Amino acid sequence: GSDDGAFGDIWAYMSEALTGAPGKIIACGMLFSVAYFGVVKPNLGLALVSALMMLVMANGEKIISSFLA
Amino acid sequence: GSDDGAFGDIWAYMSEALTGAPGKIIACGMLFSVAYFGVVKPNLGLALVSALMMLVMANGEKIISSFLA
Amino acid sequence: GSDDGAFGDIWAYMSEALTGAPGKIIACGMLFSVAYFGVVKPNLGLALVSALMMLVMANGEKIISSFLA
Amino acid sequence: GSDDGAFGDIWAYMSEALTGAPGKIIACGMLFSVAYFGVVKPNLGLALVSALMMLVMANGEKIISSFLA
Amino acid sequence: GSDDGAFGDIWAYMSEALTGAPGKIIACGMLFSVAYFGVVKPNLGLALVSALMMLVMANGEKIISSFLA
Amino acid sequence: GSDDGAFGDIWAYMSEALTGAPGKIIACGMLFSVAYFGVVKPNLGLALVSALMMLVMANGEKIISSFLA
Amino acid sequence: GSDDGAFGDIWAYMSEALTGAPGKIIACGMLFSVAYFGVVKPNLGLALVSALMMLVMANGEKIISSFLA
Amino acid sequence: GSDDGAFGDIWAYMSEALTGAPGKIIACGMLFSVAYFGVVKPNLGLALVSALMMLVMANGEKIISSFLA
Amino acid sequence: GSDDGAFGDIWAYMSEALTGAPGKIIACGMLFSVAYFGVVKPNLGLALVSALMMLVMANGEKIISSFLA
Amino acid sequence: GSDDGAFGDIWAYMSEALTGAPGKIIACGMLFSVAYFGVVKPNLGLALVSALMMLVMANGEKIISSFLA
Amino acid sequence: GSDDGAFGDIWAYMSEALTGAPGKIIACGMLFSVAYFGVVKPNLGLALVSALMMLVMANGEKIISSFLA
Amino acid sequence: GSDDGAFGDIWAYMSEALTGAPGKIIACGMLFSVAYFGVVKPNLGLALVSALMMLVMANGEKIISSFLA
Amino acid sequence: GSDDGAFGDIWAYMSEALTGAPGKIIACGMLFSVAYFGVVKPNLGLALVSALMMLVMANGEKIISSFLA
Amino acid sequence: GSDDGAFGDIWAYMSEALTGAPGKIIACGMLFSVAYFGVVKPNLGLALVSALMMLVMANGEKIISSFLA
Amino acid sequence: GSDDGAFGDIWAYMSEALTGAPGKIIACGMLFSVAYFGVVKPNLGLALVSALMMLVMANGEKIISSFLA
Amino acid sequence: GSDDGAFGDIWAYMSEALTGAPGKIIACGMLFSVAYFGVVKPNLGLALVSALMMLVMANGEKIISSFLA
Amino acid sequence: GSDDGAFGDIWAYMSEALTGAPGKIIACGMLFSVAYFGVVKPNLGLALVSALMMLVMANGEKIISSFLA
Amino acid sequence: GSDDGAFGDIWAYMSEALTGAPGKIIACGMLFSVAYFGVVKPNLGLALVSALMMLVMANGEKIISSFLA
Amino acid sequence: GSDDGAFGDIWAYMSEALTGAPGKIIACGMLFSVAYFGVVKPNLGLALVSALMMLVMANGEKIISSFLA
Amino acid sequence: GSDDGAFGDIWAYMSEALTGAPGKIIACGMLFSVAYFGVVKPNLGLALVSALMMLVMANGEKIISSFLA
Ligand SMILES: CCCCCCCCCCCCCCCC(=O)OC[C@H](COP(=O)(O)OC[C@@H](O)CO)OC(=O)CCCCCCCCCCCCCCC
Ligand SMILES: CCCCCCCCCCCCCCCC(=O)OC[C@H](COP(=O)(O)OC[C@@H](O)CO)OC(=O)CCCCCCCCCCCCCCC
Ligand SMILES: CCCCCCCCCCCCCCCC(=O)OC[C@H](COP(=O)(O)OC[C@@H](O)CO)OC(=O)CCCCCCCCCCCCCCC
Ligand SMILES: CCCCCCCCCCCCCCCC(=O)OC[C@H](COP(=O)(O)OC[C@@H](O)CO)OC(=O)CCCCCCCCCCCCCCC
Ligand SMILES: CCCCCCCCCCCCCCCC(=O)OC[C@H](COP(=O)(O)OC[C@@H](O)CO)OC(=O)CCCCCCCCCCCCCCC
Ligand SMILES: CCCCCCCCCCCCCCCC(=O)OC[C@H](COP(=O)(O)OC[C@@H](O)CO)OC(=O)CCCCCCCCCCCCCCC
Ligand SMILES: CCCCCCCCCCCCCCCC(=O)OC[C@H](COP(=O)(O)OC[C@@H](O)CO)OC(=O)CCCCCCCCCCCCCCC
Ligand SMILES: CCCCCCCCCCCCCCCC(=O)OC[C@H](COP(=O)(O)OC[C@@H](O)CO)OC(=O)CCCCCCCCCCCCCCC
Ligand SMILES: CCCCCCCCCCCCCCCC(=O)OC[C@H](COP(=O)(O)OC[C@@H](O)CO)OC(=O)CCCCCCCCCCCCCCC
Ligand SMILES: CCCCCCCCCCCCCCCC(=O)OC[C@H](COP(=O)(O)OC[C@@H](O)CO)OC(=O)CCCCCCCCCCCCCCC
Ligand SMILES: CCCCCCCCCCCCCCCC(=O)OC[C@H](COP(=O)(O)OC[C@@H](O)CO)OC(=O)CCCCCCCCCCCCCCC
Ligand SMILES: CCCCCCCCCCCCCCCC(=O)OC[C@H](COP(=O)(O)OC[C@@H](O)CO)OC(=O)CCCCCCCCCCCCCCC
Ligand SMILES: CCCCCCCCCCCCCCCC(=O)OC[C@H](COP(=O)(O)OC[C@@H](O)CO)OC(=O)CCCCCCCCCCCCCCC
Repeated sequence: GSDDGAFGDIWAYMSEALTGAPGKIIACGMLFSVAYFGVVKPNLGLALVSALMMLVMANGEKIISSFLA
Repeated sequence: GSDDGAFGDIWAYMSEALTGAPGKIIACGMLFSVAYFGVVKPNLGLALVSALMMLVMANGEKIISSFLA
Repeated sequence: GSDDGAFGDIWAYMSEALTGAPGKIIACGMLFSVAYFGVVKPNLGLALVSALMMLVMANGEKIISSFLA
Repeated sequence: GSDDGAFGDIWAYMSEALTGAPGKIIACGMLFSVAYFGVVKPNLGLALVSALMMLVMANGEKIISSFLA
Repeated sequence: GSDDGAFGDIWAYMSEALTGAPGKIIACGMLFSVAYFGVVKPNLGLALVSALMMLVMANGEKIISSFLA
Repeated sequence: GSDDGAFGDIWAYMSEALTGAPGKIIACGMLFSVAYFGVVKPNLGLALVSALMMLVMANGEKIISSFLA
Repeated sequence: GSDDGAFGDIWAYMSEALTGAPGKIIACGMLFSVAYFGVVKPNLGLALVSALMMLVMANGEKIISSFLA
Repeated sequence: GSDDGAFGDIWAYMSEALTGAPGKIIACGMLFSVAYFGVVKPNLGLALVSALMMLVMANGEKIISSFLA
Repeated sequence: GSDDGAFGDIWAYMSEALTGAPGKIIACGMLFSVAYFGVVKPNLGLALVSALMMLVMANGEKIISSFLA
Repeated sequence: GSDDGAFGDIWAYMSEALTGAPGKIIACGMLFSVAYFGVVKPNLGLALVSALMMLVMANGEKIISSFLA
Repeated sequence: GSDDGAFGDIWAYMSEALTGAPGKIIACGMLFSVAYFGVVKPNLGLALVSALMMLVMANGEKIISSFLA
Repeated sequence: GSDDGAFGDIWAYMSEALTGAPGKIIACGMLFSVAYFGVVKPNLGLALVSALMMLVMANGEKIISSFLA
Repeated sequence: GSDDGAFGDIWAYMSEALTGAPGKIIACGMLFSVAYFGVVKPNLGLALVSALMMLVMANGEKIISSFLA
Repeated sequence: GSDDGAFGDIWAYMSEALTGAPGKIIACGMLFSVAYFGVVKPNLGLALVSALMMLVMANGEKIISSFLA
Repeated sequence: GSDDGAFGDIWAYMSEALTGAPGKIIACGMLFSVAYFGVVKPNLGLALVSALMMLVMANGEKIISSFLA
Repeated sequence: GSDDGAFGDIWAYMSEALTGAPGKIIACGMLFSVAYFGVVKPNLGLALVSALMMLVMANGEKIISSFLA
Repeated sequence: GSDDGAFGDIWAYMSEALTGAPGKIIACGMLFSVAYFGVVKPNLGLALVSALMMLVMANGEKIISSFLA
Repeated sequence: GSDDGAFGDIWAYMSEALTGAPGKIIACGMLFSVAYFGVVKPNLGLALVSALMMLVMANGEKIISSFLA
Repeated sequence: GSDDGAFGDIWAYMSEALTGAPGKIIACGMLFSVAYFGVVKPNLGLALVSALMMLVMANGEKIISSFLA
Repeated sequence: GSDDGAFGDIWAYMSEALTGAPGKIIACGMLFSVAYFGVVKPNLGLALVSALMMLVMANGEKIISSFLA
């Protein structure tokens, strides 16, 4: 596909925000949820799953660009 | 079918935008939704389904052209 | 029925446009809707239903000609 | 009733046009409407109802002739 | 009443035309309207009502003769 | 009530058509709807309700004659 | 009130037709509507309401005579 | 009831299409839905219910003919 | 039933696609789901159920043809 | 069945991804889960079951192709 | 209240039909629903509730007469 | 207020009919609706609400007379 | 304002009829409507609103006299 | 109550069908469900409950007749 | 009860399929489940319970016929 | 509060029916539910809770009168 | 409380049925459940609890009458 | 605010009826609902919530007067 | 703005009635609605929202005067 | 209690089946379980407990009749 056009700026902002401030805010919310739900039932596997989801988010732009040429 | 005509330009723009900037914006929205809904209930299967839907989108033009000759 | 007459050209244009540029535009809109509504609730069954509807559209001329002789 | 008279030609043209070019144009419009309204809410039952209405149209001449002798 | 007189021929022509060519033309117009209005909102009940009205038309002469002796 | 009169033929045709060709067409439409809506949500209770409604239709003439003497 | 007079015959015909051929035709139309609208949404309560309305029609003459002495 | 009349052809086409091409298309859609919904939650009971509904469809003509004489 | 008609091509495409590319895609999705849900709770019985459902899909055309003659 | 068609590319990508990068990611997640759940309750049988599931995944394409011709 | 009047016959028919043929039909429908919904989830408590509702129906006339003098 | 006047007879008839034949007919319709809607979803609370509404109807004359002196 | 004059008698009759026979007839109609609409959807809140409206009607003369001196 | 009337035939058919072909079909569906749900979790108590429900169905006519005189 | 009627063929097919191919498929699924769940926890009592359930299935037709005359 | 007024009779009937026939019917339904749900899972604590709820019902009038003066 | 009224017959039937045929049926179901669940895990304490629950049922009328005066 | 005026009587009646006969009727309905919904699922917490709501109702006049001076 | 003028008296009356008798009547209606809708679904949050709305009403004059100088 | 009524036949069948064929089947299942569980851990006390439970079953009718008069 083409990264430019009328919607090039919107796509660019979304791609940078995936690993930018909004993505970091979502990751921090994930860490907060993992810590909070571990008060009654301590489960560190959710931390591993959250780290995997951050890894997926960091590669979201590459995945989208590879699927949508 | 015929790709040209009075509506040839509209169809061409839609076909390029399917894998272009609007399609990439929709894919980024999918990734954002997957990350956000994983804050409380981490589910990486939704990431696989989203990747499958991006794969479907990348082949949307071929599917439409094959069905509608 | 008879394919010719005073309205033969209008019917011919409609039949070609069913699988032509307007039909392809409608199919692309279907794919866009499937991708967009899958952002919050990923549902790939709607993709199958859309493909079935494109298959119905590709056979619309034959169906109309068979019903209306 | 009698198929001939001063209005025999008008009735003949209407009867042939029911399954002719105008009837086929209306059927194609039905298919276009079914495809278009299925973009947001895919509903293939409307396709079945449209096919039933084409079947009714194909038998319109027989029905009218049977009711009006 | 009496079927003959100065207006016997006019009444005779009207009675035959009720189920004749003009009545059949009106019935065909009813079928065309049912098909056309079903493009956007498919409603096969209007077909049943139209068939009932053709049935009423086929019995119009008997009804008029029974009411007006 | 009286089954004859100016409207005796219309009532007779309606009574025979209740269990005749139009009634059978409506019953077949009921079966088609039951089969179609069972694609996504299989529900065989609707088949029982449809059979009950066909049973009601088969007794419609008797019910109308008993209520309207 | 008085059942006779200049309009005695019209009132008599209306009273007999309430439970006669026209009333039976209206009841058959009610049954047809109940069957038809039950194709997509099977609802047998409408059958009960229709039977109640036929019961009201069968007692229409008595009600009118009691209210209008 | 009577299988013939003005609507004899429509009823005949509906009866053959119940077990014909449209009925087979609906059955194939049922199988596709059963396979698709079994991706996340494998449930082979829905296959049995679908087979029962195909069995009901195969006997739809007999049921309608028995109920509506 | 009859495999041909106005909807013969749609039924043919559906029957081939049941064991064709779309059916294989659904089967691959089943395998992916079995593998993914086995990360936390390894259950190889779901693999057996998925294989049984693929076996059912491979025989879907025969089942539909036997039920709907 | 046929490996080609409008959905040939999607099926091809799914088949390669079953033993490709996504399949390897799922297998690595299986190994991570086996290691993590063995911290408190060391169970090496889950490792054997995970290896069996990887063996099933490696043969998923052959199984799907054999079941769906 | 008074059981007679212009609406005495309608009320009488309704009161007898509460425990008559229509009431028995509704009770049989209740039993059919209890049996059908017990295929997947056998629940005999619904049978007890249905029997209680039949008991309420059998006393409906007395309740209505006591409340409405 | 005053119970007499030009509209004294109409008000008297309405007051007696509230607990008379029309009120009893409405109560019987309430019982029929409660029984019918309990076929699929047995709910005896609606019976209690209906009994409360009959109790309200039995006291309607007193309430109206107290509010409107 | 002044209660007397050329229109003093009309205003007096209207004021007495607000809580007199016509007002009571309207209140009875309100109760009948509440009972009737509660057959299918039992809603006793409408009874409370109707009682409030009767309370408003009982104070209509005082309100009108206070606003219009 | 009375077994005859306008709805006598419908009630008769329902009563015979309770223990007739439809009742036997529902019982066979119960047995099929008991066998199917016993594949993973063998529970023969559901067979006893199903037999009890068939016993209830066999006595449904007597129960309805006793409750509704 | 009566084995014939409009639903005689459906009941006949269900009765033969109880001990026919679908019943044998369910029994084979039972044996597969018994073998599979015995990999980790060998329990041959489940085999006895499965054999008892096959014995119940073989007598399902007799039980249903005895309960529902 | 005041026990009298336009709604004094309705409140009186409700207060007596709380410990009267309807309250006793609800208590008997509670006992029936306790007995029925104890067939599979015998739990006599529900009997104690039901007795406590009957005790609450017996004191409902006093509680309502104390709260609402 | 009062044992009579509009709901006196319903309460009477419920009270007799508590220790009558339905109560005995529930007790027999309790004994059947005790015997069945004792096949794998023989527990005669459940028999004692069931006997206690039958004793509670036999005194249900007295308990309800004492609590609800 | 001011308690008097054109609407002083309506407000006075509403304030007394909040803790008067209508308020007591609503409280009795609350108790009836608590008792009825406790037949299947005994929950005495709803009784506490209902008592709290009666306490709120008893203080409704004071709350309204304090908020609206 | 200016509080005086031709419409000064109307505005003054509206401002006093906001917290006067009509405002108190509306607040009492709010409390009645909260109590009534809590019969089936007890929800004390609606009481808090109603109290907040009374607080808003008490400050309506100040808000309007501040916005409209 | 009373052994007769609407549920007299169901209770009679249950009472005879307690010591009839179903009771004997349950007893045989008890003996089979005792024999099977004695393969690894021979325990003849379970045989004594099973015999005691058969003795309880043989007296179930007398116990139920004595408790429920
Ligand atoms: C150029 C490409 C080929 C055409 C593709 C599209 C064809 C249009 C059908 C899809 C639109 C569906 C959604 C519409 C959205 C919509 O709301 O439409 C509104 C518009 C008005 O229809 P009705 O009068 O049914 O509507 C009443 C209200 O709904 C008004 O909104 O519908 C139509 O005009 C479409 C039906 C025309 C179909 C009949 C055409 C054949 C008749 C003429 C034959 C020639 C006469 C020659 C005389 C010389
Ligand atoms: C030929 C086969 C036998 C007829 C089968 C079908 C009968 C039609 C009933 C089913 C249609 C239901 C769904 C309709 C769908 C629908 O929307 O219909 C619309 C149409 C208009 O009805 P309304 O005026 O109630 O509608 C107002 C709006 O709803 C307009 O849409 O309804 C009718 O005409 C049906 C009622 C006729 C029933 C009364 C017939 C008896 C009166 C005439 C007696 C003879 C007079 C003789 C004078 C000489
Ligand atoms: C191209 C490949 C071959 C097609 C493969 C897939 C076929 C689709 C079935 C699987 C989808 C299941 C999951 C869907 C997910 C889903 O939620 O679907 C929603 C959509 C709407 O169905 P309903 O109206 O039952 O849904 C009501 C609500 O559930 C809306 O969500 O379902 C369908 O359209 C599928 C049924 C079509 C099956 C009937 C088709 C035959 C009728 C047309 C025959 C031709 C008419 C010709 C007229 C000219
Ligand atoms: C790019 C890498 C290759 C893809 C790898 C992953 C494939 C996805 C399967 C694993 C996900 C399993 C766990 C999901 C977690 C999950 O909860 O999923 C939820 C989502 C919704 O499924 P249902 O509608 O069954 O769910 C209803 C509720 O459960 C909603 O949560 O499931 C799917 O969409 C997966 C099934 C798609 C499988 C069918 C795909 C083939 C149909 C489309 C064929 C093409 C149509 C073309 C039209 C033009
Ligand atoms: C950053 C370090 C490298 C990652 C290390 C850890 C990887 C995580 C595995 C260990 C966690 C095990 C204990 C978890 C504790 C736990 O309870 O987890 C719960 C969570 C939800 O899983 P299920 O849906 O099976 O759970 C249903 C219920 O159990 C919910 O609790 O499990 C997972 O998400 C782990 C499986 C992901 C494994 C599949 C990953 C590959 C799919 C995505 C591939 C990319 C898609 C790209 C799309 C663009
Ligand atoms: C032919 C064989 C004998 C019939 C056997 C089956 C009878 C049907 C009962 C079992 C279905 C249960 C599962 C349904 C599945 C289901 O969801 O049904 C939906 C359908 C609609 O019912 P509701 O309006 O309660 O439903 C509202 C929503 O739930 C819509 O889904 O239910 C009924 O129609 C069944 C109740 C009819 C029972 C009353 C019949 C007596 C009234 C008519 C008497 C004659 C009137 C004559 C007028 C002239
Ligand atoms: C004979 C038995 C005793 C009567 C029992 C029933 C009374 C009717 C109330 C229940 C019907 C409710 C459901 C209706 C269904 C319905 O849709 O009705 C429609 C009809 C029209 O009312 P609206 O003009 O409010 O309706 C506008 C649109 O909704 C049209 O549909 O409503 C009325 O006429 C009922 C109100 C009359 C109530 C006022 C009567 C007192 C005024 C006359 C006093 C005497 C004047 C004497 C002048 C000389
Ligand atoms: C072709 C082979 C012979 C059929 C074998 C299998 C029969 C099916 C029973 C086993 C499935 C059990 C596991 C299902 C898994 C499951 O979840 O099913 C879901 C589906 C929906 O049932 P419900 O409405 O009880 O479900 C509500 C929710 O649970 C939805 O999931 O259940 C049925 O349809 C089965 C009951 C049909 C049994 C009644 C059939 C007789 C009624 C029709 C008689 C003819 C009417 C003719 C009208 C013209
Ligand atoms: C290809 C090789 C041959 C197949 C070998 C394996 C067969 C599967 C049995 C072993 C799995 C046992 C462990 C499963 C692990 C497991 O948890 O399974 C879960 C899955 C769902 O079963 P239920 O609905 O009982 O489960 C409810 C919950 O337990 C969900 O987990 O069980 C089945 O689907 C197996 C039963 C199918 C057996 C009936 C098959 C016959 C019905 C279809 C006949 C054809 C219909 C045709 C319609 C056109
Ligand atoms: C004929 C023999 C004597 C009756 C014996 C059995 C009585 C029924 C109680 C046992 C069933 C328990 C297991 C049910 C299984 C079950 O799930 O039931 C479901 C059904 C619905 O109750 P809910 O609305 O609490 O349920 C909401 C959801 O749980 C729906 O499932 O429960 C009832 O109807 C039983 C409560 C009625 C008890 C109150 C009756 C008194 C009110 C009527 C008084 C007369 C009003 C007259 C108006 C004119
Ligand atoms: C005759 C025996 C004494 C009555 C005993 C039973 C009383 C009813 C309470 C128990 C039913 C609970 C389960 C219901 C099951 C149920 O779903 O009910 C549905 C029905 C509708 O209530 P809602 O509007 O809250 O429901 C909205 C949706 O839930 C609709 O389903 O609820 C009521 O009508 C009960 C509340 C009435 C309580 C307020 C009565 C006082 C207001 C009237 C005062 C007199 C006005 C006089 C004006 C002139
Ligand atoms: C008549 C003899 C004197 C009563 C003796 C027995 C008292 C009951 C306590 C023992 C039962 C324990 C085993 C139960 C077995 C059991 O499973 O119970 C289930 C039932 C439901 O409780 P939960 O909501 O905690 O249960 C949630 C799930 O566990 C449902 O099973 O528990 C209760 O209702 C008992 C608690 C009531 C205790 C609070 C009562 C005081 C509140 C009401 C005060 C009056 C309000 C008046 C409003 C107007
Ligand atoms: C009269 C004796 C003193 C009261 C004692 C009991 C107080 C109630 C608390 C215990 C019940 C706990 C178990 C309940 C069982 C239960 O399931 O309750 C259900 C009910 C609904 O609560 P939710 O909306 O959280 O529930 C949503 C779903 O769970 C519905 O079931 O809970 C409440 O209403 C209790 C919370 C009220 C607590 C807040 C009260 C303060 C707000 C009002 C302040 C005044 C407003 C004035 C406006 C003018």
